[PDB]
Amino acid sequence: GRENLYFQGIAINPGMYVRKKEGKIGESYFKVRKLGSYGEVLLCKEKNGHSEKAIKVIKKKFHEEIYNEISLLKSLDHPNIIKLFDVFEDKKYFYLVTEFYEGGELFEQIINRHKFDECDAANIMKQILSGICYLHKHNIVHRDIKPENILLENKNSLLNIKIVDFGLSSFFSKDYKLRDRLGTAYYIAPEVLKKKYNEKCDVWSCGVIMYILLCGYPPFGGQNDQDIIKKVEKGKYYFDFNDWKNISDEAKELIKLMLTYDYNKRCTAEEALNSRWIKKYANNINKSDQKTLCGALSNMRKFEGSQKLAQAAILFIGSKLTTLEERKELTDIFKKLDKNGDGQLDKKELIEGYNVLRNFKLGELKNVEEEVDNILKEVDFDKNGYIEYSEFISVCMDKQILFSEERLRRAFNLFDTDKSGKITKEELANLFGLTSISEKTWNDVLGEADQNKDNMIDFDEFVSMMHKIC
Ligand SMILES: Nc1ncnc2c1ncn2[C@@H]1O[C@H](COP(=O)(O)OP(=O)(O)NP(=O)(O)O)[C@@H](O)[C@H]1O
Ligand SMILES: [Ca+2]
Ligand SMILES: [Ca+2]
Ligand SMILES: [Ca+2]
Ligand SMILES: [Ca+2]
Ligand SMILES: [Ca+2]
Ligand SMILES: [Ca+2]
Ligand SMILES: [Mg+2]
Repeated sequence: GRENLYFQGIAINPGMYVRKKEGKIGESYFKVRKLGSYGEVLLCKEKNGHSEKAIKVIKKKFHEEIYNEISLLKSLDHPNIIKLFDVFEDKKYFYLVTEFYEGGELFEQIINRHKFDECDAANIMKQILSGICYLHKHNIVHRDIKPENILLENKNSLLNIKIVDFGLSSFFSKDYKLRDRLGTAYYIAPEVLKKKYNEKCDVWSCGVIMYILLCGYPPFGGQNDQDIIKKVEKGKYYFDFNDWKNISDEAKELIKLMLTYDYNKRCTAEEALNSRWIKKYANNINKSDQKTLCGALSNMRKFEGSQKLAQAAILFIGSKLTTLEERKELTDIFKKLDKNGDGQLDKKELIEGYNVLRNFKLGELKNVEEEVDNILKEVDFDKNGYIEYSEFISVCMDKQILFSEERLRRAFNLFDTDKSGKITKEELANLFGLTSISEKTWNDVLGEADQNKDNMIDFDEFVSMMHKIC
């Protein structure tokens, strides 16, 4: 795919919409309640719009560790991974504005229901492994995968769960081994205790989770870190006959793979996702999904972002302003189209999605491969050759939902950093993280919008531009 390595033009990703806010946090949000706990996590409400956010309040050298977490979080775009919105800073604290999940921790579900049948466990595991697969492909290792760091989007529902808490996470290279001893005793991979490892430590932590879901207790037990660590180091675990006699061979086989002591021979997250057990509980597009599939793929097929200001706006609204409920059905379609569960849609996956849709509805022979190549030119905001979650939401949701006055005003205000009421060439270049943009790039924005010929874009002009795209 060397075509995606050259002559790409301006790339846009959701990380670019996270700005370090110089304003006082208390002027944008108010406290609702304390969610927990380093510092505190608070449920807060936006003074404008009254949307709810989980604000992680981190107490203040160590600013290196916080800036790394911020850079990791900024890059995350996946249905089963926490979304970061904004960052504030004051004298004693850093504030991380994240998406609030009301269903509580997976751990609490474990307390309440003791163990899960295989259907529920597989549903939980496919989501964790999808998140982890996506992390590892984006050169991120989580290092604290455990049920306390998995949250439920909705109360008592396992439909969509979220990986949170990237405080121990790191970027990783294939060319260097990781060395810091970090984790939680039940879940920590033996090679992490030996202080020499790679991303395979997360797979092991997932193998510990799966084991727990299926029987209610950890494979390397004990009641203090010291005892647990001793058992983890040794690496031996057992499927107690009475507790496991009615659990399928496939489940036990996946666990064995995920808990393979040698980390080079341990399966990848991708391989775990391709196991018989995970495949057995597959949730793919069927006739029930035809209406949302049709709306989604019809919108995608028709998508034009026009010039760079409009494209920037669209990805902003889609990636940061749409609610979990608004996204519910599209999130469900995204996951179903994502056959390999890596959290990206590839060309082979989109072709298959369109073929499945055409088969539900028989006309002229279409060249579906060429149609998808063309769709990718328009919808791939970050120019990486794949469709990520937020790109998908942004091009598949109705413009009627995205382009509310309130959302257009929010988009305008994010671009207009000096609050001058006009967006300049330089403000657009700053949004995209570039020293400057070409005269042609800005002139393409202007031609479609600048009604008063001042080489800048005001809110009225912005709104008219955006509605002309509808
Ligand atoms: N986005 C969120 N939505 C809902 N609750 C959250 C969210 N983020 C964190 N919490 C809760 O706040 C508490 C976290 O404190 P703790 O259990 O020590 O982990 P931590 O590493 O200190 N930070 P974290 O797990 O990210 O909050 C837990 O109850 C979390 O479930
Ligand atoms: Ca190219
Ligand atoms: Ca935590
Ligand atoms: Ca995929
Ligand atoms: Ca992309
Ligand atoms: Ca301005
Ligand atoms: Ca103007
Ligand atoms: Mg933590």
